[PDB]
Amino acid sequence: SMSFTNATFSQVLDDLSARFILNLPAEEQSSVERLCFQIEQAHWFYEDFIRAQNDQLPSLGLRVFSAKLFAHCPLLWKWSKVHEEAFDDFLRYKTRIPVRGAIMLDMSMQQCVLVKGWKASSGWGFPKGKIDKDESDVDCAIREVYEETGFDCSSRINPNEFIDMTIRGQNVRLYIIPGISLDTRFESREISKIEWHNLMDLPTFKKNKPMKNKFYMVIPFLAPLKKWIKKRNIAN
Amino acid sequence: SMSFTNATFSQVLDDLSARFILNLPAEEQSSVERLCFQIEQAHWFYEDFIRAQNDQLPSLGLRVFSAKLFAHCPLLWKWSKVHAFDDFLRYKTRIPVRGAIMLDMSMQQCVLVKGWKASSGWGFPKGKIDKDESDVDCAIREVYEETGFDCSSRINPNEFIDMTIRGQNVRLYIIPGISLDTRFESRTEISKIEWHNLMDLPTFKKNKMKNKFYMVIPFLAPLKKWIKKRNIANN
Amino acid sequence: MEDENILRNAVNLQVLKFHYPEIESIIDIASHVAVYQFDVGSQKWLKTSIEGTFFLVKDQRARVGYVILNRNSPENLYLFINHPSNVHLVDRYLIHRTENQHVVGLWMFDPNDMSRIFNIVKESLL
Amino acid sequence: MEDENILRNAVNLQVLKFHYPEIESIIDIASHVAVYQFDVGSQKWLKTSIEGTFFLVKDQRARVGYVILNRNSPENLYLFINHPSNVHLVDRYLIHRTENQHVVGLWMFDPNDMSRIFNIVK
Amino acid sequence: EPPSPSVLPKPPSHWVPVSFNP
Amino acid sequence: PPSPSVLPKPPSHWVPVSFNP
Repeated sequence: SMSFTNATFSQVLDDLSARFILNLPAEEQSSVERLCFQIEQAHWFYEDFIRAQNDQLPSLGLRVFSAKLFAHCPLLWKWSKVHEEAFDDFLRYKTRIPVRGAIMLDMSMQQCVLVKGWKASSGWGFPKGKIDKDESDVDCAIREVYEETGFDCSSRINPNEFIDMTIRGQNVRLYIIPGISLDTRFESREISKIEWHNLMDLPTFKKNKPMKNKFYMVIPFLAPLKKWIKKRNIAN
Repeated sequence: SMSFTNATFSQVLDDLSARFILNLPAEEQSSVERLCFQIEQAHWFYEDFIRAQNDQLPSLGLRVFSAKLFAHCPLLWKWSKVHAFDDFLRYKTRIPVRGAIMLDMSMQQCVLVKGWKASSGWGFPKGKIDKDESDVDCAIREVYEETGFDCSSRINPNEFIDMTIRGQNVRLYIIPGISLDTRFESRTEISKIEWHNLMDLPTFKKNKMKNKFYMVIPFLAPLKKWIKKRNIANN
Repeated sequence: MEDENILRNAVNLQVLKFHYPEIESIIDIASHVAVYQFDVGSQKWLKTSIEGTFFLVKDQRARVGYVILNRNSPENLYLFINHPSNVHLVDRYLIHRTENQHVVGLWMFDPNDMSRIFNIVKESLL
Repeated sequence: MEDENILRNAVNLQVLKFHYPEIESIIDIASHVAVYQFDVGSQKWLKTSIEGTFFLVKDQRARVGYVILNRNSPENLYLFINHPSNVHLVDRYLIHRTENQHVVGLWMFDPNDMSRIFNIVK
Repeated sequence: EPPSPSVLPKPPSHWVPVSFNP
Repeated sequence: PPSPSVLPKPPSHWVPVSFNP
């Protein structure tokens, strides 16, 4: 889409407020938990879609974005100081579903492995999944990478190199694994395709660049990933 | 379809003749290889599709059916004569394809695979033989790659059904005693693997298109006979 | 309080007019609806990736239509209703034959919204 | 020899009349054609599993149509042509807008068959 | 939470266009 | 049997528009 390419930040807050918050049934509006659900959905919508159309919009933490949204909408101002206190305690301290995955980079750290599902609405994304019971984070990442890409990363995954992100009510952690050979043959055991994507071709990675593709939960990680690659290059 | 449910054998020969041979281009109408190819295609069309619909039509060997089709249309004689296409049919080396028919403990169900396409029908796991590969090894390889089941410990090299169909020399080894609890997966192309009751397959029982099948009906007549032997041996 | 609804509708209309300039006013609103499409080749109903708030709007040209602000993707749904025979209420669903002969099925999460919106559409096309 | 063609056309007509009784005569024949369909949802061309001999026929109602005897499956293709403006000849493909407003693509294995059949349809 | 598209009722007959020859 | 990818575009007035514009 192009609907937000020329939108101001205030217009974006208006769109998100009408899209996610304003028109809920009163039962949903009174509940703190439902309201957090909607704000998280709007936050993920902002990061994953709206920021892609316009990189002049800044990436915001869930707490900062939720604060700006609370200030923007006068209807939301019905919430009291004590109730915004307790609400921010819930959002900040809400237990979210843990999902773990990997960002697999080539030897030159210029391309990454992405997977796409069967549906036309299914977009490209990092291999990742929801953690099982009594499963460790690293084991969850290795398991999901094996199930989706068929690549065994247990000998190359680094438990101390990962990107944490709280988005769409999920605690996402993606372990960064560089040095993967482009000759790697990938196969799954429900994945439409596994492919290498150039990092600069991905939306918002380059400084000023235009290319229509659909991605899911990829744009939020590109700034930390870019930083990480710059540091690793600086070491080498 | 139902277009052949009320056709006589001669009408079937008419349909097959118009469908596969009569309107070939003059360029390739002279070639023995192409004409034999067309007759084989008509044979497979007859066995796999037309026989499924209601008929007294019998399963026919490639050459016997080729003989009846040959007699029906005089143009084929004129066409075929003035070129040893007969020796060609009799002695043509055809591509070997190998597979297995896997039966349960009671010998009432068989394992079939279906591809992704809507036109893709159910069929026995089988495939084209590789170079310098033995027949049994090829069958084991294809069954493992398509169904994820390793059958090398139960296949019997002396129990198989041979069929010459669609320009292919098909051999399907009969493997009974497979447990219904077997978990299948495809190492490939293969959309699904499923157990089918033999009586549910078309033409198996003495009387009588919900599902589509490919190269399954021709083997049902020998398979039935084979099963009838083993049960009588064990009862 | 009444003023809350005036401010709410004002912001709603500002957003819809941001996406669709020809929109003039909001006739009614449904909280949560799901959009299905009937596929002619499959001969079955399919679920579309469009979900969210339902806005029954009128545009400048007095045309009656609806915008659905998608909660799953930036692709909203904007369809017009031109003839009373092209909208039917079957069971708990509203089936609509669009201008391009497509068949859409609308499922309201609130059953009462279905009845109210359908009857106001009938009153809108007369 | 001429008699062979009379026998060919006679048998052809007997088969076509066996599947579709309303057929009256065969205007022309194309050796090998492939059928494609355009899907409105996909906005793209798709290949259909219908292949075989193409018969340009006239039926009882003087309508011009074609039957394609599928060499891959028992389902054949029988479509009518109602308006010369509903048939377009593409550099090497034939596009036809059917009675149900479907978009069909015919690819003839012989290009001369393509040209001759299009002009005889006109 | 939304129902599966299998439970949706059948549209009016004239609204469905038939796809091909039987 | 050419692949349907090499096929050209059908005529516009005969071509129907796909669902949402």
